[PDB]
Amino acid sequence: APPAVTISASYPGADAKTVQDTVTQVIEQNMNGIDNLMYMSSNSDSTGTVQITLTFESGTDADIAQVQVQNKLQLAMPLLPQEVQQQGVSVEKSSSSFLMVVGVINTDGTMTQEDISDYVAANMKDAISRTSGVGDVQLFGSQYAMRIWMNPNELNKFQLTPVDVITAIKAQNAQVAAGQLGGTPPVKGQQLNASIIAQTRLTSTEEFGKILLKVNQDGSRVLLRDVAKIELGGENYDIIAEFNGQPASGLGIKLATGANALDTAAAIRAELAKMEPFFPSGLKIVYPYDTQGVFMTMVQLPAGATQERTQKVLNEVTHYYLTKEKNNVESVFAVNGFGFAGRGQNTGIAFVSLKDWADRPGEENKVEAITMRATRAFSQIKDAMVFAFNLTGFDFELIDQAGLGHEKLTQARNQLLAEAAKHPDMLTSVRPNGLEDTPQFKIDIDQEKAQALGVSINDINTTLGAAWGGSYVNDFIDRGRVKKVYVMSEAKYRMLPDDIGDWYVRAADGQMVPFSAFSSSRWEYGSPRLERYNGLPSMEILGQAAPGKSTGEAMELMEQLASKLPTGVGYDWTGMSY
Amino acid sequence: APPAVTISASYPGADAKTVQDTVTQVIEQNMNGIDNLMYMSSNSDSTGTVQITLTFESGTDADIAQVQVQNKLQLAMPLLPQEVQQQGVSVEKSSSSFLMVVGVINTDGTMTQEDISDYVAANMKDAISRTSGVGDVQLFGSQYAMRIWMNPNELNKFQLTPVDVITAIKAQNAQVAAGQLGGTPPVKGQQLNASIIAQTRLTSTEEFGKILLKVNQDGSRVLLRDVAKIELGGENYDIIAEFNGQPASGLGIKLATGANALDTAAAIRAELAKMEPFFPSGLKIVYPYDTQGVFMTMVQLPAGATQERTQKVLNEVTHYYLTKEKNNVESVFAVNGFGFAGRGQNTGIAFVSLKDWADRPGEENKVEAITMRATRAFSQIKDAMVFAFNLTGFDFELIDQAGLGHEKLTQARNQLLAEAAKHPDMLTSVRPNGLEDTPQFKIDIDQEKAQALGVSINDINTTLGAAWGGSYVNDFIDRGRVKKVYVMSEAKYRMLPDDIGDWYVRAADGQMVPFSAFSSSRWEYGSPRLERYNGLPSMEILGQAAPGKSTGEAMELMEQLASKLPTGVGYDWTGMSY
Amino acid sequence: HHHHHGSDLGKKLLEAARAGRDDEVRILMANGADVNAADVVGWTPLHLAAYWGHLEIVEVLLKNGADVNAYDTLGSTPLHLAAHFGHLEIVEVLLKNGADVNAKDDNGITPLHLAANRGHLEIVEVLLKYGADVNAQDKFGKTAFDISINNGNEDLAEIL
Amino acid sequence: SDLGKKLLEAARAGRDDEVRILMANGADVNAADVVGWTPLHLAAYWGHLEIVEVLLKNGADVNAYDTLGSTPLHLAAHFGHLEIVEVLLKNGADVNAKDDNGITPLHLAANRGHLEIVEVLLKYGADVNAQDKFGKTAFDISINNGNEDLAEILQ
Repeated sequence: APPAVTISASYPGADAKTVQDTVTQVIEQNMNGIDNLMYMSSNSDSTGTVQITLTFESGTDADIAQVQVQNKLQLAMPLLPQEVQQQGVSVEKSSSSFLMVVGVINTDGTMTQEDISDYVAANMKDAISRTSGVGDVQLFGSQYAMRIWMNPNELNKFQLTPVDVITAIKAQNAQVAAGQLGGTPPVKGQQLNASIIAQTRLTSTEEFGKILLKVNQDGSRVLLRDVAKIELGGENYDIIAEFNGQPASGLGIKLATGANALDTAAAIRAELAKMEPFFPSGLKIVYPYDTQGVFMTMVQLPAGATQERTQKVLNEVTHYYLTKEKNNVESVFAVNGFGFAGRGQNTGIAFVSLKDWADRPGEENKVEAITMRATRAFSQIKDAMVFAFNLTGFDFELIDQAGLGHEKLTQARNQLLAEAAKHPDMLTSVRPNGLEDTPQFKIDIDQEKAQALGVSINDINTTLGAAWGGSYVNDFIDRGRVKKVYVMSEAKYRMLPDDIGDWYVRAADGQMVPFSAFSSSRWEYGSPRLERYNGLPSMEILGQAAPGKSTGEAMELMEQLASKLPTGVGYDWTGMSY
Repeated sequence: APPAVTISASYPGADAKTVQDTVTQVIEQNMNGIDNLMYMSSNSDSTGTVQITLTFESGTDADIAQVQVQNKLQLAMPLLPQEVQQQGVSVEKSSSSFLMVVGVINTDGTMTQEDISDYVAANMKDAISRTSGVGDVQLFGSQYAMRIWMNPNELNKFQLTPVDVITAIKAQNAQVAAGQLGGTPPVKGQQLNASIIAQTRLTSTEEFGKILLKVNQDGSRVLLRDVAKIELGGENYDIIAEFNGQPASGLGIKLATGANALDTAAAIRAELAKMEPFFPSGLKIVYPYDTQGVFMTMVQLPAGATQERTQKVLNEVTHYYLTKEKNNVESVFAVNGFGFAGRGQNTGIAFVSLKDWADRPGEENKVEAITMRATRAFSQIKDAMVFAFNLTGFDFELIDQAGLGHEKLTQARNQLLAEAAKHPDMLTSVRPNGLEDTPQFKIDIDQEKAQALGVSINDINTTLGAAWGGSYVNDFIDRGRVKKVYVMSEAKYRMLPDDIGDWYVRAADGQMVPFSAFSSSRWEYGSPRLERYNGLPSMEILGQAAPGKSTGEAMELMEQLASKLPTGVGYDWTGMSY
Repeated sequence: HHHHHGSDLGKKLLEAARAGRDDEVRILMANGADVNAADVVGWTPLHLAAYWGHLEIVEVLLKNGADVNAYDTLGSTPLHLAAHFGHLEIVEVLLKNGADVNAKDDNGITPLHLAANRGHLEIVEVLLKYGADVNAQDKFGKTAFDISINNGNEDLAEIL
Repeated sequence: SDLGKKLLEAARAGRDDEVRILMANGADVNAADVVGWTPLHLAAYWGHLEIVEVLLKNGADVNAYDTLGSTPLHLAAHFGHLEIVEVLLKNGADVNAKDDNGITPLHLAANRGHLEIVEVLLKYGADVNAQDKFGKTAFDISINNGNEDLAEILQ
């Protein structure tokens, strides 16, 4: 298989196009000077995430390819926004599938799903990350962060905005280098040498709560807890997991390309033994996926599907193995927010572990038959793709060759799909691999009205961005470990459009101005995930041949209806079609 | 062929010494601890360009050499100016000769030289740059940018300055991460989830003209188009190309160190075939240079010669091939502003392709004879070094080893050049390789007058630098591609020294202050290209041995002459003499 | 005019009015699908067809008594969407079926403002023909003439 | 004093048997290091109770203060060493001693939520209306810290 290198970057609170037009394109335009590069693909999603996948020719040294891609991106780093840099970018050589999954549950029930995830990240992830041949570690959850949940009604009562919150957190959660007394060069006769310690980073919600935002004209003081709720919480709330229907976290372990499969695994098991003695009470390590014996179940919902609906499909899948195949299934580790492909609020995956091979006798109880029956039972779940598989059509890319745009490329894609549907004698299941457009909330800042009232645009864009998307301010120390501080609106005040007017920004003359005074909004349709192939906007289309015909004829046909597509629409083969 | 690694940065509007002392020296001081390093040379010219070349021993793994250099460059990246990092520092490992040249013309005359340049850079250059075996791609032109051409009269009319224009473009041509409605963590039971779309990057000249600069107190609006002409235009206007006299553009492609010439040239033709079907009407690909068949004609004028003077020398060169050698010459691809020794207004290059070997019978129609007559015809061109070659000497470096300064290294070079002229029996045509010092405008900012008037230094340096040199602000989207936004004065108001006094800066009290009120100027000389060898200031000197005497005798005489130079001046042998 | 979230056949109609499947839209109407079914943002099948430019679906829904002046969660009518995206024939069929030519959304934005901002000059004449209040102002006080001034569209200023 | 330095490092490290021989050998009970800390200071800082007791019996100045005005009662109240706070107060420590910042041991115990120590301090006559250089009493510290258990002790 051709070695592949993936680049990962994230932009908190950014939509798909913002991410593509600020990160993806800039990285792609600097991927030159790379040897033996076959093709390049990328995704920019409304989660605020980019994954650029560069596939290299066979026989290429994956170490050299990663080094060359790592160095090129290092040069493109100053071209990316500060927010993307603060998140840290990753360049990883690895396969697409997992080598093993390390589950962590809590029998006592003293730790919830959120706490279990924070413990595994704060005490297990990094050491497993440095182990022999582990290329990619995926946390099924999120490490804790100092979450500031702002309330807009209290901020308006004290004439404050999220800009003041972010400014005060950076000032009062600082690690100050203050020098020394009697330091070098010293006056002669000096007998005292001592380090000066000014402000240290905060360590508790109590400390963050008494961050002084401002003092009023009558002497009373406004603390950060007077305008927000200070709690520990995850950096993101995208991914949550469950082991046999009970709260769980874990680590997805991918093998680094070229590493030995088993000896790696034993090394993970070795490091895990070093951790177990210092677990809190109730914490326990389970091994739900060890690469017969195991299989996976993919769950994909259409774009615009929430975690609630995805969780419903996962429960139905988990309930099937735990009830109608309990004689065969030992355990089920289910994750929502993470699918085989990547991340998504509409995706999920379930790692199914079987009982010992000897205890399941006959053809009817082995992984082949169990996956066939499971797929048959999940096939009638409405508005969801649910497949079960262990461990042959075509892979087609529709390319925007002349700067047409996303909307025009969508129409051309639908035109190719409609014509391919009229040939059931040839191609079946012709489908796009990406996502469809979803309603999005377009808001326009009136510059004239903003300037007439004396309201800065950056104050407006920070108030909107930090409240409704979240803002990574700086770092703090949680039990001796560096973690992030996040500023965001409490759930209450960022759920429905009328809440936009609840947010106030301070003008140059001290007047509090609501968002309704200088904004206007409308519903429209945009994309939740934007695909690119070889630097150009693209749309992946999957399909296969009809009963009893070779893909060559299949492929040849697809080429032909692509020729009748509008001017400026190209195409290219990728994957196993290349 | 010794393997070489080249670092290339850019600093718009910067002079040679500004580039040398903020970018070049910083990068050089960290270029130690690199294995198998023979020597290192660098050029810092008033183009706002630095080109550091690192040469290694034969047999050095060019891949590894690049990593080491790149890895040492990271030590200097945070120290470089922001304006330099934003251009994208590049490190590449390639031969210095061109493998081929891909020409692009428009047979229908539908597209201007600028239009053809932008299409090649936006739709063709990147895919060629990512092709395996391609070490470096030189664009004969420049990709379009959103050019804001400021008018200082209209700017002063509304109490505005280029700083205000820059601030408005960052505020109104912004890509905002605005968050979501119903984003995680949501209030339980939330059904609506939509991305929030706020400001998006502008995509047209009409949108940039709409940018509101200010609202007058009476209520009228002053837009960007009211103080500036807005157009699509190149990032720089320093490289123009012609194919047989008609407007054209192209890419100069150098082979990566160690790659196969035939296979890489074939892969480039395969990639060009992927983009031809989607060309605009009239566009066509031509191949004026392929590596007997071909030869080049280098044109180099004195320093200070404008693009006008260089075009006339190129016109005489193209006229010679099109008139007197038309039975043997098929095409001439002339490039103004780019040359053999690099890039500059006073340099040029002509790529000449002969007709087939069969239709040039006789030895006087062969490559050496044609180049032989060409140079002889170009013998008597005034103020121009014009020779032609198909593709004895020594390579001498004069080093300032005691920090004597550039002006004293010039005299030490003249004293050595004069003594080399008195020995024609041994040394023939000993001459420098660089450029001579040219007049330059030295402006002095009176700090006391600036502080007395309330005019900040950053407002002054930004106004002068952006109007007279151009400033890269942020990015915009042109037909689905990320491109730069440049801010500069309209040519009309940055041509004569009296135009300095027409530029105003707003003080803290709000009063407009003309540039004449706090500055003074005088004429002086300064280098338009500063050379450095192994970290220290240098001046390259080249010559060849006399008829019959070997190089070691000429080198021995040069060593003796060089030892009579003033104290602090040293020497070393490079290139062909190492 | 503000319709409520639907069920199943109403969802299939909303999914088909968006994709432009004329045959199934007629099938579902004959089986009693709610012609005024709404999604989470308040868009009816008429909203979706006027957005993506499916003129036949626009006529089939109006045949079955679709609300020509349906409001989404922000006050935008199907005429707002059709005039904003340069769909000429739809703006005709909507106005011919009794669409409010002077309907203002939550911001005071009328179909005249949307057609004026995108430079859809054929649509600005159809709207004016049906009695569009040319001096209508949004929340910021802008008229369609102010839009042309700011945009630099002098063809439009001629028309207005 | 050479013995005084060995006593300071022994009191800092909690070596009670080395401290006893140094006391019997005539070491300076009140030897101070560069910052002005006596052996009673460090034993109170590092919570070595019997070193605090042995020192006081051999005539240790219970109210010695460093270059910034901090007494051993300050350090003991700051670091939750409840038993050491009691023996210091019993041996005549100033309950209302202020450092150069006007800060009292009651402030230090209130700041860190050492409630058991706060009660012992007020039992020995700690001025609860004591203000530091910024005018903040122990009551203001409880309101700012959000410590309601302490805020009702002080009332």
